[PDB]
Amino acid sequence: SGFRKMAFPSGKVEGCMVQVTCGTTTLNGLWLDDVVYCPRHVIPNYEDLLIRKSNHNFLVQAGNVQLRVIGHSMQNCVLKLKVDTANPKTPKYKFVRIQPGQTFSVLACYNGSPSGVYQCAMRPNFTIKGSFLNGSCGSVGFNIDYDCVSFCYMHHMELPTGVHAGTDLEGNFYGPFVDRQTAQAAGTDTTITVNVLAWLYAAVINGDRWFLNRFTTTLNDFNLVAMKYNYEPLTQDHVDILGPLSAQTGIAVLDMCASLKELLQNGMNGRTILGSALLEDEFTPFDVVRQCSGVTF
Amino acid sequence: SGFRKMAFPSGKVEGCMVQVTCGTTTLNGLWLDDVVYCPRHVICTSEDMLNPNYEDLLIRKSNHNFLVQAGNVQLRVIGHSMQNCVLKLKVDTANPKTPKYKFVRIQPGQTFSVLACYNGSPSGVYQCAMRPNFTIKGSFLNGSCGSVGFNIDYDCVSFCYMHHMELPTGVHAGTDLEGNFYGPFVDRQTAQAAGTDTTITVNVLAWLYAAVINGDRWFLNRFTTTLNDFNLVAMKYNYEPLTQDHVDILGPLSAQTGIAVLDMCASLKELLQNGMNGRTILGSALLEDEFTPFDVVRQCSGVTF
Ligand SMILES: COC(=O)CN(C)S(=O)(=O)N1Cc2ccc(Cl)cc2[C@H](C(=O)Nc2cncc3ccccc23)C1
Ligand SMILES: COC(=O)CN(C)S(=O)(=O)N1Cc2ccc(Cl)cc2[C@H](C(=O)Nc2cncc3ccccc23)C1
Ligand SMILES: [Cl-]
Repeated sequence: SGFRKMAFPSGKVEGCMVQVTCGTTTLNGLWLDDVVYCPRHVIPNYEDLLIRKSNHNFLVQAGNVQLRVIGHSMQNCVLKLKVDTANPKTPKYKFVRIQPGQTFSVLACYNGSPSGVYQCAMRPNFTIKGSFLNGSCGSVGFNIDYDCVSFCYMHHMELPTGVHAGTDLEGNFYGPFVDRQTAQAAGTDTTITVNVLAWLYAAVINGDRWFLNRFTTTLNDFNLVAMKYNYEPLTQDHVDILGPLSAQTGIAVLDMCASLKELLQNGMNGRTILGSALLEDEFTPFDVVRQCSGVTF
Repeated sequence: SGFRKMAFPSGKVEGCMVQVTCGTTTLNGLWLDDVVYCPRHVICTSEDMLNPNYEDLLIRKSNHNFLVQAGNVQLRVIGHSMQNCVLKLKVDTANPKTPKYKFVRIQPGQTFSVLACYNGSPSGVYQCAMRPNFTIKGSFLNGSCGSVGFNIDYDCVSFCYMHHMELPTGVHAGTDLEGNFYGPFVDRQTAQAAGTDTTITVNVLAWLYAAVINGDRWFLNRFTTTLNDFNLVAMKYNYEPLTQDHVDILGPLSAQTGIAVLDMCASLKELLQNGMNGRTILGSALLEDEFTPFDVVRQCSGVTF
């Protein structure tokens, strides 16, 4: 029993964090094999600024050891610093681009040293509600599948509303954001419907069934209601993905949709679901199955 | 900006997790130097749990009855002893990944990270607190026994909890690393239940100060209170009594935000009376009590917004 916001074990990622300095800016880098990946803003016409830099300008620090930069190149908004030493702690890894609604673990770092780990989700507006202070740039987001680390996010900046923006590991931003000081803001956000449904199924698994009712709904009627509450539209793929949870608990996905419809129109009425007075949307259907089965890494 | 429930990086603890097997039972162990620490109930059957005589069960065991597995490598047990509710298995190999560590016993209201394991393999990490009733609201399934609770302030791991059992309400009970249980609990399948739980008042106050640091002051009022009048109100809402030590501990946060501890107590009194009225504080519709004053100073900026 118990349901918590759970992050992946961070150890395979801890062994990759380094500190990157160039002139006045100090931020974090990801050391994989003989290349260090970091945000290009550590150095705007980025190619004009980069052509003026020599390898010895970038000071790379791995623990107490200084690494020697032997080359440099830019890929989109990420800088790739070729170093003389291969990381002996390099894990089996991949660079993956995620979709909004998907979740991941964030290892927050300052000065190349990891300070904390938390779980979060890519919001439909392509921002993340993270916990970052100045010096956190270069912190990475990841998932683990058996022994392989899937790197999906690198932190670049904070928006005026306190939310965060960044790129995949190939330097492409999530969202209509750019890496410079300008007037930019997050768009209106929506609730991840498929995730709230998964979390209602997790509550049923943990013995919380007060919100269940005898009613069902059509997918079209549910989406007409959901659009009125700033909820993301629910697709047939979402319904198929919740299949296992629907068969395990005995509650059909459209049957659970009718419960969510009533929660949106009437509220919780002094009650909580899994210790929460709000409907939670940062657990995917796979996070629910993984936590209520015990998958190890 | 932002405020998340944040756990310590788990890597130093991952390198210590092993699998321990005794007959039909399999749970997790903590391998530090040449000793593996695990719950003593690994020697019990399900029947034994009603009234187990651990000393009688242990005297019948030899070193080769205990199978220890570190990854794909089998460790050889060369000795064994019991310290309270923990079993200490002397092994023939020191853990090369042993970090700088301490065994610390914590007080209720203290927070820590939990590395949940199954079969000596870590599956997840989450942050939690020792409740006033000495239980923890964790996320554990069968096979999680031996999972540990820890804090990593600076570069030293402070082990404070080892998981032993799930109580009937779904909450969890365990011991410090010296085998002494937190709470009036026993490693026995007895009629035992968690006492009535209360809210950690000093933690909710710290979290209200974190919200003020991040720019939210809607909940403040023009009133103050005496400590005695605050506690008379707090007791009525199942809140732990606030002591002079708690007031002293909130000093730094008070001086940083400019809000006196008894003035912040007045806002809490009002929040308990009125509720949130459709509003949230740091993305939460409930008053959060699993962030200590120390966690707030650690996670939040040194400059108020
Ligand atoms: C609060 O002000 C800002 O976030 C923006 N700034 C005015 S700044 O701090 O000077 N600024 C400019 C800027 C412009 C573009 C890019 Cl790609 C990055 C950056 C930086 C940035 O975003 N760094 C931060 C990241 N995460 C978290 C933060 C928390 C606090 C303060 C900087 C944080 C710095
Ligand atoms: C509803 O809870 C249960 O089913 C727990 N039990 C009644 S049990 O599984 O029969 N049980 C009794 C027992 C009594 C004392 C001690 Cl020290 C240990 C143990 C064991 C125990 O507690 N192991 C578990 C630990 N954490 C989490 C769990 C989750 C699920 C299932 C076992 C979990 C086994
Ligand atoms: Cl303590």
